[PDB]
Amino acid sequence: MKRMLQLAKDYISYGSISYELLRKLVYKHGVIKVNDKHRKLNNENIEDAFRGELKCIEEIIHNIYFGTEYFKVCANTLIPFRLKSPQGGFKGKKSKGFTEGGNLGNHYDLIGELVERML
Amino acid sequence: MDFAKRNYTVPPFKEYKLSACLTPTSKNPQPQIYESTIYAQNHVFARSKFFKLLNDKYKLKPSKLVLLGAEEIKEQVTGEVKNYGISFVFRCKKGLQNSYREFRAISRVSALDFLFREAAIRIRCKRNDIFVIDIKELEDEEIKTGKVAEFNQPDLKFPVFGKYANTRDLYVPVNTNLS
Amino acid sequence: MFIPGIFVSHRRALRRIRHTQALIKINNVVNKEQAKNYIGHVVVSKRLNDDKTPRDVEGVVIGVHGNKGLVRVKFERNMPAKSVTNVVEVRLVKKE
Amino acid sequence: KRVFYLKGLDKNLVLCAVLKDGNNVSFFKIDESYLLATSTKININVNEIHISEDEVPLITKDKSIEIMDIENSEKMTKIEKSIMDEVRKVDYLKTYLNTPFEIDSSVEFYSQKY
Amino acid sequence: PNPLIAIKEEFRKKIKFVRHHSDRYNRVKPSWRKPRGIDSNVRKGLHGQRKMPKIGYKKPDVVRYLLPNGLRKFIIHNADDLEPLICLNRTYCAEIAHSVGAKKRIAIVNRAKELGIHVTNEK
Amino acid sequence: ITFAKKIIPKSTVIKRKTVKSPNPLLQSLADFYIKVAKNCSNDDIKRIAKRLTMSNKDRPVVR
Amino acid sequence: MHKHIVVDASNHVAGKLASKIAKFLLEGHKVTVLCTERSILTGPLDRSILKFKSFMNKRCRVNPRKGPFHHVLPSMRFKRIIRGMIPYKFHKGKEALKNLECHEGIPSEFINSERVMFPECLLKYCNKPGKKYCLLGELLVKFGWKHSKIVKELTDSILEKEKELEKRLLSLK
RNA sequence: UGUAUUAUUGUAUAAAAUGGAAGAAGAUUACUACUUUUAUGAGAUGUUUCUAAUAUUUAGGUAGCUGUGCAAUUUGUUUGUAUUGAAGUAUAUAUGUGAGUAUAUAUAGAAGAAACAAAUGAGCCGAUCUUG
RNA sequence: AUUGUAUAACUAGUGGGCACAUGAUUGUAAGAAUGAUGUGCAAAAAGGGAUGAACCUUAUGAAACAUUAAAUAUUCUAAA
Ligand SMILES: [Mg+2]
Ligand SMILES: [Mg+2]
Ligand SMILES: [Mg+2]
Ligand SMILES: [Mg+2]
Ligand SMILES: [Mg+2]
Ligand SMILES: [Mg+2]
Ligand SMILES: [Mg+2]
Ligand SMILES: [Mg+2]
Ligand SMILES: [Mg+2]
Ligand SMILES: [Mg+2]
Ligand SMILES: [Mg+2]
Ligand SMILES: [Mg+2]
Ligand SMILES: [Mg+2]
Ligand SMILES: [Mg+2]
Repeated sequence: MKRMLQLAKDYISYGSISYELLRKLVYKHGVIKVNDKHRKLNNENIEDAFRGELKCIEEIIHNIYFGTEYFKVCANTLIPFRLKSPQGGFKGKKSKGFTEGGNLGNHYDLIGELVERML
Repeated sequence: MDFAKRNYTVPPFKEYKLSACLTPTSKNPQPQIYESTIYAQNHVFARSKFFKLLNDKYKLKPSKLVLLGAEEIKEQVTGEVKNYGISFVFRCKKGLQNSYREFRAISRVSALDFLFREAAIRIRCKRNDIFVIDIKELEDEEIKTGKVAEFNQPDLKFPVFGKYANTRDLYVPVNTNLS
Repeated sequence: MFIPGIFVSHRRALRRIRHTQALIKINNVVNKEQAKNYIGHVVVSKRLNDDKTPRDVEGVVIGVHGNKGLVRVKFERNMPAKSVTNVVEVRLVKKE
Repeated sequence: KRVFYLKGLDKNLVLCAVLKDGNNVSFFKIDESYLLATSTKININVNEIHISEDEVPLITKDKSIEIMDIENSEKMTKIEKSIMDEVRKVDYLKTYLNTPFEIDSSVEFYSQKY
Repeated sequence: PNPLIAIKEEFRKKIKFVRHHSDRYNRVKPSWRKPRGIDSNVRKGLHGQRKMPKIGYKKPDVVRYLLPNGLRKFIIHNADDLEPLICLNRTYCAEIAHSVGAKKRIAIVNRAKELGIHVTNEK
Repeated sequence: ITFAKKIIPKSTVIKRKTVKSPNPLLQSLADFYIKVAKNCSNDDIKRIAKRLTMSNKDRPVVR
Repeated sequence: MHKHIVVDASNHVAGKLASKIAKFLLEGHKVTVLCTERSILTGPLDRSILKFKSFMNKRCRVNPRKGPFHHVLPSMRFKRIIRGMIPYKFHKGKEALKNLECHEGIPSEFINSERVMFPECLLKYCNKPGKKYCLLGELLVKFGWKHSKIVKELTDSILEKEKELEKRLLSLK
């Protein structure tokens, strides 16, 4: 997966967020799939998504953080998040790399500065 | 930043102490550790500068390296002005050159930024092109430039030519004194 | 109870005009920080009728615009754009 | 004109008392939003004043509405000695409520304390 | 009053869809036709030219075909033709065709009075 | 850990509610079996409701 | 709210003063300029002659009457500078130019009226100190201004000559 | 204090045909070199209302292919209008996203409309188009 | 990562192309001629390069409100 992000670096900025910000994403922007249709992510649609194995939203965030055997099924039932433009705008350019002066590329742990303004 | 219009006491560049080593393998577990100090704006910019330096002195590719720990160094400033001498290597159009300058500032973070202001006119290059070797505090009788030796002598007095207006208004009547 | 002002222009681009929002220069306001207090205040503009009687249209301040205290405002029927450099007034009544 | 705020009603209105030509007060109802507050205050208890909605008239925004003068209540004149005594205590208060309020030029409105 | 009249006035427009160049000559009638040329500036839809009809302008089905009184009109030919719309007294209104003579037009108004049907076309 | 999704066969899904033939009796047979096949669990009944809405070519003759 | 303003134009840069006035007209005020022969033009005198000599070369070749005109007077030269900032063709710019008036020196009507100055345009506070410059009316003598001597005498003489309470508090209360 | 190199930078070398182009006025703090903040600004991206085969997913389009609908003349069946005034024509008003439809007033004087099916000589701005 | 995949039947338009980035052959050279990989104009809206088929941001029904990108903040011209 790291080699795939190397080739697609002209459109992608990626990092590694903490636990508290990961908890903030799912409660605001969360859409579940059941029978190939998007739904509201309630406590009842979680039942029909996982056939009764998971009964709460907090069960999902525990499995993405500590990588368990339920990683692939929980990460796939979420559709991609849809975020806003950043409050305050981009600093340099959008085209150049991060170490060059722009925004694209690998932020290692400083991705938590960009996502919270877009959140 | 109350009186000035830019932060001259805490510039964007800081000081970071870095350390790294190679990832362990079967042929070579527990390899050698290294340490240095690079000046940058965050630890991510300082990670990229330090790993390129380790590419040249040794054949260590940065894809196999692992970052151990990076901490920042701050200095309890008193407020006395000191003398500093910086030696560095800059990259220009024709090739590389090495020079030497002497400055006067409060701390070595601040004395570095007085070099970037002088290099914007005499050298005309981006700030990432200068590589700083060392910053040291100079005692007396090592000052090789008359500019530092002229200001180091005690009891200085010189006036100021007044050319700035004291009102941020569009128009004032004639004979009001902008002192 | 009214503070005088000057209708400067509509909300502009270089080559496109948004006809719904208007910019007003209030008297003696020179900053962003002083302009943040004048929000929600009713603005009354005076324009004529067909039988030459007075007619009145009112509007509410929406927000600030720029670094020098210019203020956006939204009316009921928009300004006729030939009334550039005329005088409107600001009331001291807040409307929420 | 500066007007003593007596008591708020339930109709999103207030009760208010303005002075008149000689030692005379009245009652009227206007919105809460039509007002502006100052830091000066006298002490008038709320249980002395009694409220009746039909006695007191109201005033709208528009000027050209004729208002009717209702006959003065007997409870008012007992309250009138409880407020016209209060104007005599503070030095130059009758001259304060006669002078009309004016916005001053060359100074911003939201700077002063009022 | 009827609440449907205030809902009806929310969906109104001024746009008229007049054919291009219909003012320049008297050959071209102002009914709408679509341009199919090569260099046509109206076909590409640049700003400053006329607008074209699209399906996004369509009103909802509650408000469509509604008179300003709040009803939907219907055409009668007889004095006895009012029989199917007796029960729909509040929803529908009736009007008379333009071929009915003046003598037969009198007997329609007396029959619409007893049942309670509201007639628009008078005099 | 996976979950297998249920596969509805395409020979049981219905596409056309109206028959192309101008016969009023065939229309009255067709909507009757559609009304049953929605609330039925048996599979072969759903196959009949699709086969009534096909053409002349797709239901050939049987000896 | 629109004000009337008399401006002393002396000790000002020529181009920068005309920039601030053109926004002051487009909000609907009225303004008058006095002593326009004493504005400053930066640079040496030798370049400023070469710039004006190139302006005197442009004339229409077919019919020179219907061509670019070259005014000489320092009042009418200052009006040509302000016209470049304003959209003088449409109705919006035709109105703002009807509130502008400039003069030569100080006439008789304005001896008692006050004047103002602009602190963003004064030479001591705009530029770096110690460079060469020249005046405006000093330049236009060489191009054919017939009278620069009488205006100097009349203005300088103008610029030389200018260089029972406790009872009423108790009774009214 | 001066002679050698290196880096940055200024001037000369530098000549054309109607009156001229940093976009222009004009600028020496509106030019050039290097940093941090603030604001303006796109069917972009977010929030709410509505239309298209419970669209929280899809919607541009020349050549070209398919579906749902409006206008005209004649034929079979059913229903109805008209000398207190049919068809035509000229001005308004309402209604339809649109081809279009309905009504009102003036003029004129003898026949015309709607629904379920049928037959085509079935819808013009252009062709150095034809006739007046 | 994808809820479908696979298979048949019938039929239209087109066969004069040009430009940008990377790299080449002939030619003194060309807005010259001829090949290779990717994306465009042709057939593609709005905003910016004063103006321009191909340059830079950028996916598509009718509208209103807030946040940015490309580019700019003496004045024409919104913004120290
Ligand atoms: Mg930015
Ligand atoms: Mg690119
Ligand atoms: Mg903004
Ligand atoms: Mg969009
Ligand atoms: Mg948008
Ligand atoms: Mg389409
Ligand atoms: Mg034919
Ligand atoms: Mg014709
Ligand atoms: Mg044609
Ligand atoms: Mg002819
Ligand atoms: Mg072609
Ligand atoms: Mg374009
Ligand atoms: Mg250009
Ligand atoms: Mg401006």
